[PDB]
Amino acid sequence: MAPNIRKSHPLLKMINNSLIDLPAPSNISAWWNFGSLLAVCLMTQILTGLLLAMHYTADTSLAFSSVAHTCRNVQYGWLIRNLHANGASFFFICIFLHIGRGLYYGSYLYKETWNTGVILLLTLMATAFVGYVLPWGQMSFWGATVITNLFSAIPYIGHTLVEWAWGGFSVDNPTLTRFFALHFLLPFAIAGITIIHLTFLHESGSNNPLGISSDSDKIPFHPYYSFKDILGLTLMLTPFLTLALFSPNLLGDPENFTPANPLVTPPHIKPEWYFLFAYAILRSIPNKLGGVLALAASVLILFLIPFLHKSKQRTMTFRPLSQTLFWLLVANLLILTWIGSQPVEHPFIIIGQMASLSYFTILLILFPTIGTLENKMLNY
Amino acid sequence: GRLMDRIRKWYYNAAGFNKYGLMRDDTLYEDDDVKEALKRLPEDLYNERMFRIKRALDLSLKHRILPKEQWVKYEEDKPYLEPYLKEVIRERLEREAWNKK
Amino acid sequence: VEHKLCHSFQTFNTSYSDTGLFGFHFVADPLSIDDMMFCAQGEWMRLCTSTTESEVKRAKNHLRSAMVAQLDGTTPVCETIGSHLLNYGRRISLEEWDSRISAVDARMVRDVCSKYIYDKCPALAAVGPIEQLLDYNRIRSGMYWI
Amino acid sequence: ALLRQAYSALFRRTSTFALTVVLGAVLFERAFDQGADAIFEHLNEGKLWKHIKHKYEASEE
Amino acid sequence: AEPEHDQRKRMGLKMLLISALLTSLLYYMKRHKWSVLKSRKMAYRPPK
Ligand code: HEM
Ligand code: HEM
Ligand SMILES: CO/C=C(/C(=O)OC)c1ccccc1COc1nc2ccc(C)cc2nc1C(F)(F)F
Ligand SMILES: CCCCCCCCO[C@@H]1O[C@H](CO)[C@@H](O)[C@H](O)[C@H]1O
Repeated sequence: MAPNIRKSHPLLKMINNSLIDLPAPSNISAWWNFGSLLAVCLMTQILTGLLLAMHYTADTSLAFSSVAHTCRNVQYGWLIRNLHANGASFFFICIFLHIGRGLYYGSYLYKETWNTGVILLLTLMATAFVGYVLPWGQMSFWGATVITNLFSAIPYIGHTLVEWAWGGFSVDNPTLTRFFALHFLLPFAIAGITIIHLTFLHESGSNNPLGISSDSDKIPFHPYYSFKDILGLTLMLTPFLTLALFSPNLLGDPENFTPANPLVTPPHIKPEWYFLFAYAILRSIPNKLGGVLALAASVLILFLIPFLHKSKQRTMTFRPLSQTLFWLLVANLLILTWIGSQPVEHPFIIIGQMASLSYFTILLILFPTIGTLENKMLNY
Repeated sequence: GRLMDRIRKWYYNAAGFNKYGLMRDDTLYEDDDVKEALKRLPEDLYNERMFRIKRALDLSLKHRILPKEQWVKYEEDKPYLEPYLKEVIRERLEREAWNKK
Repeated sequence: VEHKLCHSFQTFNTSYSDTGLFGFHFVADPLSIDDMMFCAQGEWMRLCTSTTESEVKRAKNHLRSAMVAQLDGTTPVCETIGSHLLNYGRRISLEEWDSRISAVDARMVRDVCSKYIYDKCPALAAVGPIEQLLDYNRIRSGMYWI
Repeated sequence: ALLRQAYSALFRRTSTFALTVVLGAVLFERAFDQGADAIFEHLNEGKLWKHIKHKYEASEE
Repeated sequence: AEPEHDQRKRMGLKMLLISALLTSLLYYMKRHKWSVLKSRKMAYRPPK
């Protein structure tokens, strides 16, 4: 047997070996706080989602009103609804920084942890996609219509997969009910895979800002990082709540306060902020199929980063050239975001094609190149 | 002329690891060759490197750096590991080539 | 013994004129430092919170035999006199000591140990292959809650 | 010396510490709520139903 | 369009105060624990 029941117990040993005695680098910065936030966020989305699902009705004649009934009649239903929709945003803000950090500090060298990370991203994106359709407003319907319609651009198997996915000839009730089911389901898969994510991670342990072995200076996750993570939570949570409670409709499209109508196409069909950059890249390539492929790759490109690392150093902490290139990339993304919210007209169309072009260029050409160049400047 | 030398010393300073007291070699990502190279280091060089690293990690956690005086100078950076690393790679390639044909 | 925690350990109450050090010292293999420290601090907390009259009864008998053993020969009796005068300004006989010792009971030990041990910031010295023992903070939390 | 007193009476034993947190919460709630509503209402003098209520509450028809 | 308007703002107010209060306290706590590492000093003493 073992003296303390935290080491021997098949369950308390688990809570312990991953949240209490777990060896963590003594110097990980606040950019290492997002993993826990992502987790907490996930548990939060699930809780508020269940609460909402208990008053929802997956039917085209009742969806829009069931949500209105929830906000108007359910005790604190409005608050739960606010937290859920805005929670999805927080979720993405957190996930984008999580990724950024990983790109900057070369965490992707932990390939399995990284590849499962990508799968989590995709699952989260599909989840928000189906979830967005549920209130059944105008943007819910046209977003669903426009996007799922891209698959018919695939060869042969296309025109089919679409009418199979819709369960009919157009986005209609059968599509709605199957979307509720998927939205209710995917989050659990996310939780599932998140477990796998943390398992692979624990093999190696966390990376750290200098990118050098932290074996000479490890510290117990608790109280160091439990306190640091809890603080990081409250710090983020304040703006989340502030924006949520004081400017509820800041992020939302007003076109969604109008019940879906198949006979009235909205003037400007655009996604929530977190999908804008991808929308921009989608529209950058005029040709239904090539635009689809460009969108696909805009995210699937993440599976390649691990292979385009040429530097002899792990992070960018000591690589000034890569740093600016990195911030160029970040700024490249605000631009695509902005473009994604603008109509398809000059000068936006060309600015858009450029930003897309630069996006893939920076990741596939410049980064690997500058890394090589940098090794020679260190005489390596 | 001295172009390459000016560039090199420029980058070296731009990089900034010397501000933590790290030697260029202390910053190498530990892939397999480097892992092996380190195992071949003499006890003293190994322990000196170990302290330098633990020292940088402590500065990093503190969000501080070394006093300008203590920064490693470009021409005083001892490339202690490069000789070993180059050999480890020399051997590996030999084995690799030999196992093909 | 059960878990092979250490090669040895000892408690000590090193007194001085105006201060002192009350602690313990152990020697153990690199991979059992944690558990030993854990079990040790454990026993300290047991002292402040649950000492039994059975434990004290025996402790006193062990302490009596110990004080008598410090007077086995002329050199050790001389050492006692030299120190007693120098530290207590007089000599304290075995007859007096024993009286003091007999006065101690569970209740008393708990209160005295709580007074000097419970929730205090200890001093720690570690030498050798000490990687498995870690964080003052963790050691500090070991100073409270039985 | 409250810090000293508080530490010996409230923060010493984990048992009294938790008991303190509870009564602390109980008292803090009651107080924080009143003060909060008081601030909110004062900031909105005459706009709430509470205010204009007298005009139709048994004072009409 | 939004009957909760007033309650929503009354809450936002309470959320802010508690948010300020808590973020503060947790900041101290975090700093207090980390103080052990922030002030820590070390030296290299080879048998040289
Ligand atoms: C459901 C979403 C996700 C959750 C719950 C999650 C959770 C975690 C947690 C808790 C950590 C450890 C602490 C930290 O460093 O932040 C972690 C680390 C990591 N995650 Fe994620 N993650 C998510 C998505 C992703 C994504 C999208 C990527 C990248 C494509 C990713 C890449 C990584 C990597 C590489 C690490 C290593 C960090 C390091 O030590 O350098 N994760 N993640
Ligand atoms: C990874 C977690 C999740 C994400 C990213 C997420 C995201 C979303 C999004 C973006 C919407 C639309 C919000 C809006 O009205 O603008 C939504 C709505 C909804 N979600 Fe989720 N959700 C998640 C998990 C869940 C879970 C677990 C359930 C069910 C147990 C759930 C139930 C619902 C319901 C009922 C709606 C419709 C009512 C409404 O529009 O507010 N969600 N979700
Ligand atoms: C049911 O449609 C839901 C949309 C949404 O914003 O969800 C939060 C929405 C609304 C209007 C226009 C477009 C969308 C969805 O857009 C996307 N939705 C995507 C969903 C999953 C993945 C992997 C990529 C996606 N890319 C996009 C892109 F913006 F690039 F078009
Ligand atoms: C960061 C966590 C902040 C939590 C803040 C809790 C304050 C919410 O408090 C709410 O205020 C309303 C208006 O008076 C009341 O009607 C609700 O019953 C009450 O729960």
